[PDB]
This record gives sequence, structure tokens and C-alpha cells, in this order.
Amino acid sequence: NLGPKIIMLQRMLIDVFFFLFLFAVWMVAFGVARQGILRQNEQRWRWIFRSVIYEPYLAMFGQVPSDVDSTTRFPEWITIPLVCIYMLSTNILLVNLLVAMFGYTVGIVQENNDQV
Amino acid sequence: NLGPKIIMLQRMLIDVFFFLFLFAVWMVAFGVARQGILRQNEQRWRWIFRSVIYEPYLAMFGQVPSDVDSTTRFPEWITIPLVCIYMLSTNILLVNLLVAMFGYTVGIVQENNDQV
Repeated sequence: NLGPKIIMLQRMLIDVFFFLFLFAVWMVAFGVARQGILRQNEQRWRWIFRSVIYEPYLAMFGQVPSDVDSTTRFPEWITIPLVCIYMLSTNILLVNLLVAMFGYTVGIVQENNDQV
Repeated sequence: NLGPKIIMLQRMLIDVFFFLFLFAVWMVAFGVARQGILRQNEQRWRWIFRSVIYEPYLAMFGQVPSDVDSTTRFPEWITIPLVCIYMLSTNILLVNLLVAMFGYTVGIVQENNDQV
């Protein structure tokens, strides 16, 4: 009963590895944005990054951004599309896409059970 | 209409039972870690465990860890991989894997409806 689980788990890990490329592209794309737009200047790029790097990577999955919207008049008008495309459009899209891949990998592995 | 639901629910419970082994392995693996690394010493192992045992089991599904990152210079450099592999790499992986299994069990049961 437990045999296929580790193999199916393993294929899932490979899928995560492939999905890491997309995730990294998104992470760079929007972290550099947040750093440039949200605040001006920093202790080099590392300080500005590490200031809020925790939020995009884990908070989005964990909790909704509450102070981010408040922290953000052309700048006022242009701020909203930034965040809107940043989180609700792409991140949700990416996470769901990964989830779909997990569902298909488990499906194909469990379908061919008792031979693997 | 409601007949297959309890059977399909029952198969799902069996799947949960099988997945409990993996979950227990992960729970031991990372609870002992958290206890050893996060803080030094305790009122035996039970005190240190029960101190934060609530978080890994339920909070992760419920809410993102906020104070855990803050609580955590070689120790500073080595702390980040610990948590990173601890929650975002494995727990997410395991929970999704369980979810995939639920989807397949319901699918196969509902596919063969009106005979069960």
C-alpha cells in the first residue's frame, strides 16, 4: 500500500524542481519592483530586499498582505495596478498551476499501481 | 444520491490512515529539530515539545509562521535552510500529496456509481 507513495512523492519533487524556474522568474520580477517602488533607497540592494523578502515567498500563501496596500497624484493611480498584477493575477496563477501538476502526477502514478 | 458519499468518505479515511505514517515521520523529524535548534534545554523533552507542538501540526495549515522566523555568525546563516526545508519544501509537498489522493479516491468511487 505504501510503496507507490514514495515514488509518486519523488515524481512530485521533480515537478517542483521544474516549477522552480518559473517561480524564480516571478520572484525576481516582482521583488525588484517592490523594492524600487515601495520605498526609496536602502543599505544597498540586500538591505531593501531582505526588508520584505519574507512576505512574497511565504506570507502570500500564509496570509493576505494587509500593511502593503496601506504603505503604498500619478503615483497613487499607478500603485494599484502594480500590486493587482503582482499578487492576485500571477501568484495565484502560478500556485494553482503547480497544484494542477501535482494532481496529474499522482493520478498517473496511482493509475498504474501494482506494476511500479 | 447520498449512498456513495459515506463509502467514498470511508475510503478517504483509509487513505488518511496510510498517509499518517508519512506525516508522523515528518512530524518527528522536524519537531525534534525545532526543539534542539530553536531553544536550548527544557523541562525534559516533553516541556520543549509541548511548548510549540501546536504550531507544526495545525498552525501551518491555518496560519503562516510569523514569530518563528524572528525568534531564530554561522548559526544565522544555517537557520534559514532549516526553516525553508522544514515548512515550504516538505509540508506543502505532503499536504498536496494527500489532497491528490483524496481527489483520485473520490473520482474512482463516483465513476463506478450506481453499482456500489
